[PDB]
Amino acid sequence: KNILKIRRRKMNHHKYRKLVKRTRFLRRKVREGRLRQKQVKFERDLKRIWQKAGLKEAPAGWQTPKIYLKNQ
Amino acid sequence: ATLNQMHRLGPPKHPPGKMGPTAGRPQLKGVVLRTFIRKPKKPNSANRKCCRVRLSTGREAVCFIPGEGHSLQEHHVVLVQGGRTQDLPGVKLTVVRGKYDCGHVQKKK
RNA sequence: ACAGGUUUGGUCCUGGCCUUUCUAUUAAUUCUUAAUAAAAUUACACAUGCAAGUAUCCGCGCCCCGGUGAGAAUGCCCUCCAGAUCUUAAAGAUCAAAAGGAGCAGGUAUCAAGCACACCUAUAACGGUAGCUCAUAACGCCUUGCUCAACCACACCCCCACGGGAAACAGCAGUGAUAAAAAUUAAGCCAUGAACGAAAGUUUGACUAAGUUAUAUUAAUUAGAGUUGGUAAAUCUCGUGCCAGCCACCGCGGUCAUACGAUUAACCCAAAUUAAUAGAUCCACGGCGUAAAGAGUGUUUAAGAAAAAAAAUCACAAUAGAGUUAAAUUAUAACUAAGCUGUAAAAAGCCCUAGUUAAAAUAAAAUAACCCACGAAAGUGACUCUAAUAAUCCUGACACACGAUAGCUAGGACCCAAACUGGGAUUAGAUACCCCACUAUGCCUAGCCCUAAACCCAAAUAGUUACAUAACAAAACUAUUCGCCAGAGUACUACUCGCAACUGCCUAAAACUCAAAGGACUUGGCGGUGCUUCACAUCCACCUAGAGGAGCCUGUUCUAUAAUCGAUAAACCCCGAUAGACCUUACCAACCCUUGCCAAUUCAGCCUAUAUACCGCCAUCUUCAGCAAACCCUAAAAAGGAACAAUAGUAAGCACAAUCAUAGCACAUAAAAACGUUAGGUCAAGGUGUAGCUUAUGGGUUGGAAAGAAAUGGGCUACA
RNA sequence: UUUACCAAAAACAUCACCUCUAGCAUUACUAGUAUUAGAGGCAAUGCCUGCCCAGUGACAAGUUUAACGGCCGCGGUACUGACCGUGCAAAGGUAGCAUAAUCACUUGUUCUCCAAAUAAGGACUUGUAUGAAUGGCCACACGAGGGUUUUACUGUCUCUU
Ligand SMILES: [Mg+2]
Ligand SMILES: [Mg+2]
Ligand SMILES: [Mg+2]
Ligand SMILES: [Mg+2]
Ligand SMILES: [Mg+2]
Ligand SMILES: [Mg+2]
Ligand SMILES: [Mg+2]
Ligand SMILES: [Mg+2]
Ligand SMILES: [Mg+2]
Ligand SMILES: [Mg+2]
Ligand SMILES: [Mg+2]
Ligand SMILES: [Mg+2]
Ligand SMILES: [Mg+2]
Ligand SMILES: [Mg+2]
Ligand SMILES: [Mg+2]
Ligand SMILES: [Mg+2]
Ligand SMILES: [Mg+2]
Ligand SMILES: [Mg+2]
Ligand SMILES: [Mg+2]
Ligand SMILES: [Mg+2]
Ligand SMILES: [Mg+2]
Ligand SMILES: [Mg+2]
Ligand SMILES: [Mg+2]
Ligand SMILES: [Mg+2]
Ligand SMILES: [Mg+2]
Ligand SMILES: [Mg+2]
Ligand SMILES: [Mg+2]
Ligand SMILES: [Mg+2]
Ligand SMILES: [Mg+2]
Ligand SMILES: [Mg+2]
Ligand SMILES: [Mg+2]
Ligand SMILES: [Mg+2]
Ligand SMILES: [Mg+2]
Ligand SMILES: [Mg+2]
Ligand SMILES: [Mg+2]
Ligand SMILES: [Mg+2]
Ligand SMILES: [Mg+2]
Ligand SMILES: [Mg+2]
Ligand SMILES: [Mg+2]
Ligand SMILES: [Mg+2]
Ligand SMILES: [Mg+2]
Ligand SMILES: [Mg+2]
Ligand SMILES: [Mg+2]
Ligand SMILES: [Mg+2]
Ligand SMILES: [Mg+2]
Ligand SMILES: [Mg+2]
Ligand SMILES: [Mg+2]
Ligand SMILES: [Mg+2]
Ligand SMILES: [Mg+2]
Ligand SMILES: [Mg+2]
Ligand SMILES: [Mg+2]
Ligand SMILES: [Mg+2]
Ligand SMILES: [Mg+2]
Ligand SMILES: [Mg+2]
Ligand SMILES: [Mg+2]
Ligand SMILES: [Mg+2]
Ligand SMILES: [Mg+2]
Ligand SMILES: [Mg+2]
Ligand SMILES: [Mg+2]
Ligand SMILES: [Mg+2]
Ligand SMILES: [Mg+2]
Ligand SMILES: [Mg+2]
Ligand SMILES: [Mg+2]
Ligand SMILES: [Mg+2]
Ligand SMILES: [Mg+2]
Ligand SMILES: [Mg+2]
Ligand SMILES: [Mg+2]
Ligand SMILES: [Mg+2]
Ligand SMILES: [Mg+2]
Ligand SMILES: [Mg+2]
Ligand SMILES: [Mg+2]
Ligand SMILES: [Mg+2]
Ligand SMILES: [Mg+2]
Ligand SMILES: [Mg+2]
Ligand SMILES: [Mg+2]
Ligand SMILES: [Mg+2]
Ligand SMILES: [Mg+2]
Ligand SMILES: [Mg+2]
Ligand SMILES: [Mg+2]
Ligand SMILES: [Mg+2]
Ligand SMILES: [Mg+2]
Ligand SMILES: [Mg+2]
Ligand SMILES: [Mg+2]
Ligand SMILES: [Mg+2]
Ligand SMILES: [Mg+2]
Ligand SMILES: [Mg+2]
Ligand SMILES: [Mg+2]
Ligand SMILES: [Mg+2]
Ligand SMILES: [Mg+2]
Ligand SMILES: [Mg+2]
Ligand SMILES: [Mg+2]
Ligand SMILES: [Mg+2]
Ligand SMILES: [Mg+2]
Ligand SMILES: [Mg+2]
Ligand SMILES: [Mg+2]
Ligand SMILES: [Mg+2]
Ligand SMILES: [Mg+2]
Ligand SMILES: [Mg+2]
Ligand SMILES: [Mg+2]
Ligand SMILES: [Mg+2]
Ligand SMILES: [Mg+2]
Ligand SMILES: [Mg+2]
Ligand SMILES: [Mg+2]
Ligand SMILES: [Mg+2]
Ligand SMILES: [Mg+2]
Ligand SMILES: [Mg+2]
Ligand SMILES: [Mg+2]
Ligand SMILES: [Mg+2]
Ligand SMILES: [Mg+2]
Ligand SMILES: [Mg+2]
Ligand SMILES: [Mg+2]
Ligand SMILES: [Mg+2]
Ligand SMILES: [Mg+2]
Ligand SMILES: [Mg+2]
Ligand SMILES: [Mg+2]
Ligand SMILES: [Mg+2]
Ligand SMILES: [Mg+2]
Ligand SMILES: [Mg+2]
Ligand SMILES: [Mg+2]
Ligand SMILES: [Mg+2]
Ligand SMILES: [Mg+2]
Ligand SMILES: [Mg+2]
Repeated sequence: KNILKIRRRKMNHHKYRKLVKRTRFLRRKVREGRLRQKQVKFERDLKRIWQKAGLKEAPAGWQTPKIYLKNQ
Repeated sequence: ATLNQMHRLGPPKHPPGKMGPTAGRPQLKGVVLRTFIRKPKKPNSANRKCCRVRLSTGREAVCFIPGEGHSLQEHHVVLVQGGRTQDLPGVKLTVVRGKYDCGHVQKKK
């Protein structure tokens, strides 16, 4: 009955898991590459703030922490 | 829903149109690439004469030739229209017959 | 919308898609004239002509009219008016830049934070506070002229033009390139408006009058286009034979097509008619158990809503600690036995094994419970104690704290269970079901992960049983809310943001494809579902005689031949044949004959194709009890319709039954056996529908066939 | 840290992770006592670390691979082979990664870079001789390591004075 809607999901979920195993490490590469764009666009968002606010350099005591690349 | 809710989301609007294969234009120019033939969907069967064209929008597409018999070669220009074929998957474009290098399907009298 | 078609064997329900109306472009087919209106691909490049002049100098004018929609979420509305200009005996008046806000104003939250975006000082450019905006949408991104007696904006590009590229028709004509997009390089200032003028008047590609165009109305002079399965107005004969083609949706074509091409008749528009693309129109003041939709739980902020009642208690199992152990299991000893464990049945396995007697640790909590408490949900039912169940009690988020199992990290635990893996079987294979081990893992402490069919698929808080049955199920509703749902897939997906996750969670699309996807229901059919009762040559058990091996008879099937056909699962196979040496005879090989059997016939004759066109005869379910008109019922009806202390059914008809036949009975056999099923068999019994053959697919003579390497069904005769 | 005097590295060490060995007293270890102390392994972090006890050791017949060490054929099938047959093994090489500092073929194929590249980077990839603590895979920072590009610079060079 309604099972036939649900059964679809089941297959459609299962066939996903399989994919996510085979494509797994490829997915890690792309993901970490995507955080490597992330942190950078964060950076530009701040540099644009100094260079709009007129200061050449970053304000005193600014290391600009990496949040997106955080691990452990 | 409730009134407040209908206020927060306002009145329903009807969604702007999704354009067809012709992208809003009633017809289009095209340049043939290769004439070939395709097989219909299930409950019925034939083999239809079909074509590939480039359009003034630069895009390449599959279009169909209505009628029996034709003279169609590469680089020949045609006028195409937005008629959708029911027989075939995803063939939404049709060559208008009687203009350019496609003359009317020839009378047998 | 007065709606219509379209999901299914069928009926409702939900639900998209499509048709019927009106408008604009372009195209294909056609087009007689005039009149009125409107003329438009292209902020791409622009040959030639012209669009600003007037006037006694000076001066006044010279994107004003006119063009375009490039740009900008631009802006509509509504205050308040500087300055320009007109009038004039100094204040009236026409535009109205800029500055402003009651209110309204394109999409997108997968753009959620912007990043100095505020204020106090009147001190006179220095100081002083720490603000401002924003989930009632700030800040973005995408696309866009307009709300139309007009309004907004641009004027070669760099938003702005000092400067730079560079050398400007988005004035009227016209021209390249480009695009589905095609007006005259035309005439005058005669009317109006404008610019100057004292004034006649001068100029004006604004404009007026033409010229070009079926682009729309009017009118006649003018007839051509589409359609004819259904929705939806209207059809005949051929041709083609799942081919060539056709359709907006359903769909049409497989040899008899009203859907195709072409006729014939008709229908409906009409100087137009169809096709294609956009509009106008079109959701939800509907809904959320089963159909898409009530988030896993609770509280609060914002923001709302409100008569009176609205704190009483466990019939005792919230949660967190600290301690405790009843039955079982097991270490490990002591006796005894050689087996023990395990399945439908066996192997493997263990014999450091089993039984009995002893015994802690860990784990898990019989019975009470046929109870219905507690907790917000997840959850909670061995024992005792300590701590302890928010709120004078409406709703409430993305904020705040929780959240079963499984999972991750570190440290312990390990009787038992167990993914996994390894053996053993089961099997075509068995990565499983069945057995044997044994691990992560269930257990404790700390920290995560934040998902469930987290479901009672039924939101919270007041109410009522009044109206009322789509269907089922947990009967039907108001009121205040908050959350959610715009066909089906694609999709517990791709991108985004956030998160102690980095095969995760959360939030969540589109290209593409389809005309459906779905909820409930009805009748069958089926079920290696359960239950009852049966099978009487009938399934098992049981009785008798055979087949399959052999020889031979005969029928198929293959091979062999110039050389029939048909049957071919039960329901073909000593079959049509209760009968082929010629004949029968359809067959092949040659030869011959063309009103060629008849009263007559541009007519005869055709064992030519169709048994899926049929009549006739039959097979079969089946020695099955039903099948069918006439009615009548059922808060609708697809359909169903019985109960004998009977609840809606009555019914002639036809089966079965009853009688006939087996020379009397009784029995048995024989016959009988409806309706339908298997497009079952046969156009070769014959007869015919449709198509074919007609000096031949017809009619005669003569001769020729039917051979076995096998393979097999059935028989007969045996093996004594 | 290393070859004083031809090698400073990609060798070694190292935080970390992991095995083994140890229940204890006056000279080491240690005036310590298993979170300790010795014999080694591999190199932090992050994700991981698959199957194999037959051989050889090692331990206590039996048990061990983060011990030494291993991790397959031969045919048939819709060019390939998910599927099938059969043999042999203790298991039959997984996750990754890949023309590599990886026998040969070899200047593998293609894309980018350059006017032209046996270079360099990206892919593809049976490497039948990759591959998982004789560690496999990414990644930060680091390097007088080893390669390639660009800027700038120059007597390196045209071509010397
Ligand atoms: Mg699927
Ligand atoms: Mg990505
Ligand atoms: Mg069409
Ligand atoms: Mg359906
Ligand atoms: Mg149907
Ligand atoms: Mg059905
Ligand atoms: Mg449709
Ligand atoms: Mg036209
Ligand atoms: Mg036009
Ligand atoms: Mg221009
Ligand atoms: Mg204007
Ligand atoms: Mg305009
Ligand atoms: Mg906005
Ligand atoms: Mg104003
Ligand atoms: Mg998105
Ligand atoms: Mg914009
Ligand atoms: Mg625009
Ligand atoms: Mg400009
Ligand atoms: Mg200038
Ligand atoms: Mg012009
Ligand atoms: Mg101009
Ligand atoms: Mg032109
Ligand atoms: Mg003129
Ligand atoms: Mg005119
Ligand atoms: Mg017209
Ligand atoms: Mg007209
Ligand atoms: Mg005419
Ligand atoms: Mg009709
Ligand atoms: Mg054919
Ligand atoms: Mg016919
Ligand atoms: Mg039709
Ligand atoms: Mg027709
Ligand atoms: Mg409505
Ligand atoms: Mg309901
Ligand atoms: Mg949807
Ligand atoms: Mg709920
Ligand atoms: Mg909630
Ligand atoms: Mg959920
Ligand atoms: Mg109230
Ligand atoms: Mg505790
Ligand atoms: Mg015991
Ligand atoms: Mg048993
Ligand atoms: Mg045994
Ligand atoms: Mg109980
Ligand atoms: Mg209970
Ligand atoms: Mg208390
Ligand atoms: Mg309470
Ligand atoms: Mg409450
Ligand atoms: Mg509340
Ligand atoms: Mg949890
Ligand atoms: Mg756990
Ligand atoms: Mg653990
Ligand atoms: Mg264990
Ligand atoms: Mg123990
Ligand atoms: Mg056990
Ligand atoms: Mg096994
Ligand atoms: Mg089997
Ligand atoms: Mg079974
Ligand atoms: Mg165990
Ligand atoms: Mg637990
Ligand atoms: Mg539950
Ligand atoms: Mg449930
Ligand atoms: Mg529950
Ligand atoms: Mg739910
Ligand atoms: Mg649901
Ligand atoms: Mg609620
Ligand atoms: Mg009521
Ligand atoms: Mg009913
Ligand atoms: Mg969708
Ligand atoms: Mg899930
Ligand atoms: Mg996801
Ligand atoms: Mg979020
Ligand atoms: Mg029998
Ligand atoms: Mg029987
Ligand atoms: Mg016999
Ligand atoms: Mg025999
Ligand atoms: Mg033969
Ligand atoms: Mg025969
Ligand atoms: Mg036959
Ligand atoms: Mg049959
Ligand atoms: Mg038969
Ligand atoms: Mg017989
Ligand atoms: Mg004969
Ligand atoms: Mg004949
Ligand atoms: Mg046939
Ligand atoms: Mg028949
Ligand atoms: Mg037949
Ligand atoms: Mg019949
Ligand atoms: Mg009866
Ligand atoms: Mg009847
Ligand atoms: Mg009836
Ligand atoms: Mg009698
Ligand atoms: Mg009788
Ligand atoms: Mg009988
Ligand atoms: Mg009878
Ligand atoms: Mg009978
Ligand atoms: Mg038949
Ligand atoms: Mg006949
Ligand atoms: Mg006939
Ligand atoms: Mg003859
Ligand atoms: Mg003869
Ligand atoms: Mg035989
Ligand atoms: Mg006999
Ligand atoms: Mg006999
Ligand atoms: Mg040296
Ligand atoms: Mg030294
Ligand atoms: Mg040296
Ligand atoms: Mg490592
Ligand atoms: Mg090293
Ligand atoms: Mg050994
Ligand atoms: Mg591999
Ligand atoms: Mg790779
Ligand atoms: Mg090599
Ligand atoms: Mg190797
Ligand atoms: Mg290993
Ligand atoms: Mg090793
Ligand atoms: Mg080494
Ligand atoms: Mg190696
Ligand atoms: Mg570091
Ligand atoms: Mg370096
Ligand atoms: Mg160094
Ligand atoms: Mg160094």
